Amino acid sequence: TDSFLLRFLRARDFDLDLAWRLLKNYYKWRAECPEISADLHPRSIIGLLKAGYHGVLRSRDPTGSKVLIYRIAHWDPKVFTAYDVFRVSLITSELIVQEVETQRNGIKLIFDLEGWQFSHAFQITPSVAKKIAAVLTDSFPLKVRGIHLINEPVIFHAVFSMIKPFLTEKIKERIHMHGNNYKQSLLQHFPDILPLEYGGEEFSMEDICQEWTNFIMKSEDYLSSISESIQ
Amino acid sequence: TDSFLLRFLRARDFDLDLAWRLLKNYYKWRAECPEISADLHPRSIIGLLKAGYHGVLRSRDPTGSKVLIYRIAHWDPKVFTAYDVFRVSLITSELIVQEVETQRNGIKLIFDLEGWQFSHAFQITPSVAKKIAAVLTDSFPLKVRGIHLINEPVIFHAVFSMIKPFLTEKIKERIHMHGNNYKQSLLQHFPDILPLEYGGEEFSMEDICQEWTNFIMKSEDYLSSISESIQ
Amino acid sequence: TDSFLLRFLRARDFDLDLAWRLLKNYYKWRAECPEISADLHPRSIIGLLKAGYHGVLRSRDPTGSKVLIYRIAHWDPKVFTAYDVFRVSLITSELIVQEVETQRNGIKLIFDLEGWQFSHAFQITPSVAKKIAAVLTDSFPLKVRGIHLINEPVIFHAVFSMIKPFLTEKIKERIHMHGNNYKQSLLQHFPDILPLEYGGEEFSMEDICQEWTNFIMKSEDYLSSISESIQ
Amino acid sequence: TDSFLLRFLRARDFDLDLAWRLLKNYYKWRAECPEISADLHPRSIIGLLKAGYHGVLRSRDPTGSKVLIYRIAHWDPKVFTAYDVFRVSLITSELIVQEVETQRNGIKLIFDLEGWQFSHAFQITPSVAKKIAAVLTDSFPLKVRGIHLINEPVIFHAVFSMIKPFLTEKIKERIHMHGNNYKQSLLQHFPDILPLEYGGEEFSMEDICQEWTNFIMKSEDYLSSISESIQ
Ligand SMILES: [Cl-]
Ligand SMILES: [Cl-]
Ligand SMILES: [Cl-]
Ligand SMILES: [Cl-]
Ligand SMILES: [Cl-]
Ligand SMILES: [Cl-]
Ligand SMILES: [Cl-]
Ligand SMILES: [Cl-]
Repeated sequence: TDSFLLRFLRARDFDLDLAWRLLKNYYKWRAECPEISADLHPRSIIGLLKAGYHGVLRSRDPTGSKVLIYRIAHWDPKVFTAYDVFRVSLITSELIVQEVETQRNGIKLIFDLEGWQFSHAFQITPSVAKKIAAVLTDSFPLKVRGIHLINEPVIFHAVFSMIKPFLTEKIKERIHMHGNNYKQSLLQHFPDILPLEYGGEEFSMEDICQEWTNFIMKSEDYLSSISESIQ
Repeated sequence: TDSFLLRFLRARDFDLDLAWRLLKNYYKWRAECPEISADLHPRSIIGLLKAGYHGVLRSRDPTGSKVLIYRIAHWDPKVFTAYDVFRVSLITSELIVQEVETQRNGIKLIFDLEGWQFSHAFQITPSVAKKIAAVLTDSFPLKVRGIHLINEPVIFHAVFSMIKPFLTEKIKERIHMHGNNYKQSLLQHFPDILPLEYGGEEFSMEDICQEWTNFIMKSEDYLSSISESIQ
Repeated sequence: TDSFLLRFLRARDFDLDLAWRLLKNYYKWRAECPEISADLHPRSIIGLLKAGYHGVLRSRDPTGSKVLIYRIAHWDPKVFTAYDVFRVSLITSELIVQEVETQRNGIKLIFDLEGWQFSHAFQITPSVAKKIAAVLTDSFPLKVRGIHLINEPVIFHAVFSMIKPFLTEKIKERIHMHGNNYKQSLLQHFPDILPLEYGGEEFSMEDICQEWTNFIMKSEDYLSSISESIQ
Repeated sequence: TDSFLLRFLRARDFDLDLAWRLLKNYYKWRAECPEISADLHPRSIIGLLKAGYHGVLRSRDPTGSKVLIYRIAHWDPKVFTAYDVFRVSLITSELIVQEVETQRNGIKLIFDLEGWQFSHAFQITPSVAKKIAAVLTDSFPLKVRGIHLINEPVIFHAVFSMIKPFLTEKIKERIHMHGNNYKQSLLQHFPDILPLEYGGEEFSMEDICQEWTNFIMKSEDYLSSISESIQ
């Protein structure tokens, strides 16, 4: 059985110095005021999962990366805060990091920003923005190998401009903005695995979201134990 | 009743150091040779108001910013100087800064540059250009949250290139150039509130200009007292 | 009519440098993370007032100081947080600072710590503790001329030890601990003005608390305007 | 299942640097000449346990701290050395550190120094004294939240004066000396949980000692494995 350290080693190519620094930040990144709680039980965000906000593709990309999909239109900012939504990503991340192949080949993100509103942007404070940059760079044992933004409205770059200065050069050149005509370019990066809504052949986003919702609910006891092991 | 200092505090998030520096510049920015007078009575620029050069939307943008509209085609450079036109903005600014919600949520500018001529550019000397940059950055207690240029002719960037080096990074990334196809992108930033000429639903620019002209004329006694309180 | 600056000048013996620094801290002390809101309306803490937690003596001490009394036993930590309780002191402070004689002769505090529990101490985090020290020293335009602790249980000094290192030498030598046998020594500091419960002759704490509760409720519109003038 | 590192992280509020330094000292503190062995089997100190020298309260204090009681009168210095007695505390400590709530809320100590003799003091050499200070400060993953000395004879401070210079400021202000009249003040710190001998209501020290003796004997195999894992 793997140590807790092994996922941090694999995240930094078995460089013990870098893995150690990542481990340090992993334990303190939440503590940055205002803090986000260590609670990882799905009960407070099950509405988000049911709304079809988020899902994970069952198949990997050509490099073996786990592929995550987020749909901002299914996040109601009146009901769920940025911290609720961030907690969903933390829950997903703690689950997929258990896979060794994900530890080795990292992850890729697809953000459908269609329906992004100013109400969404209101949630993204400078404190939240730098927390976003933290988990994307050096505060969580997952290698972000690519970030793909699709259907981005012009009003979004104000939010991105808040996040950008806290991003490393490595992650910045891994961010792709495809616009409303995303299908061809997105298909190039992710052949055979995309859902129907994004140019895929077989599965729909609804099934993908429901499947991941079930997996999260099913893993609620592991999530509770992880929450216990970081406080 | 608010002190005179409160609008400067709100302009700099109640940082007394920064508010103090802003207050210092507010009193000396006009004095930069060649100086612009402290006269704020509308009698010398009523022709500009009647020509429909400028107006303020009655409703705020999604973030609560006051929205100002300028139309360069309605400025006759043969009749009014750059100082006359600048005085119009000063008059408007001293009026809208009285609103606490504007003090908190700042302003956004829409410049219809359709009909911009070389005769307009002739008025924009280096001295005028840096005065423009001064009030936009750190010489007036109003937070410029966005500048939107529409219908910009290619000959305009020479003027913008004069202004740019005196602009901070903050204000530079808040400037948007939409070109002649501005409607969709402008509507994204300003839903429900734009006039008919710019994709809106109800009000026309003429009514908006006339309404603001009336408010300025109505406020002529307050404007005189402000002019007295800065000299 | 006095400026807003005058209360800060009187707080620092008309030293403009010191008054200015106090004014700076007055605007930023709440902002220290985690922040306490600027809300000063009594609606959220009326239960505390009705419980008889706090009251102000109608007569001043021999040096002209306003005298405040707090009773920790009437604070239910299950119902009200430390921030609720702190807000009560802020509300009282913004009201009594309006009196010029209080601006000149400062205030004195009497804390009846009888009934202090660990549940009370649980509310006093390091962040709260340093906020306490801030308003007591150089973040509010009121001169704390004396702090009198009575009926202090032995378990309280742990809390005081949290506050002490953030206290100046001036305020530390103005703190008095009288124990359970407080009457004689307390009477020396405050002749003729104490309530019946603390060795006084005429008024009871209940009447004093009810009288101050009424004054706070009566001043709810001024409190709202103050809250507006600091945000 | 928790790593071995987790108890050190919880001991230093998940500060990886501080937890690492604590882990370093945990492995080397015994090695300080003259060394104390890593033997943790109760067979060599069962006489001490049977003599009623030491026991652990079944209920926690109001802050969730585990409460330990030592009775110096039940230590015969002719039969057991300081190293034997120290080993008893090590055995107890390695057992109670397994509880997560103890890892989070630390421990508190009650030392009944009634019957302290010069024969006891003879055992406390400078080397022993600094070993005492080591485990109390930064050499064992248990947070000492309070040390309560009761019935201390005047001849004891000579011993305490040997220990004091090696103690941090944090632990020094957590040491309480109650004297022979300890009951009221001790009851304040530890309501509802004290034994009959110290003002409690239900349980006697004899039962408490016997209960902890049984738990130690019952845990003899875990104690052997721990001894194996540090050499
Ligand atoms: Cl939270
Ligand atoms: Cl845009
Ligand atoms: Cl002029
Ligand atoms: Cl060109
Ligand atoms: Cl609050
Ligand atoms: Cl005590
Ligand atoms: Cl030995
Ligand atoms: Cl003596």
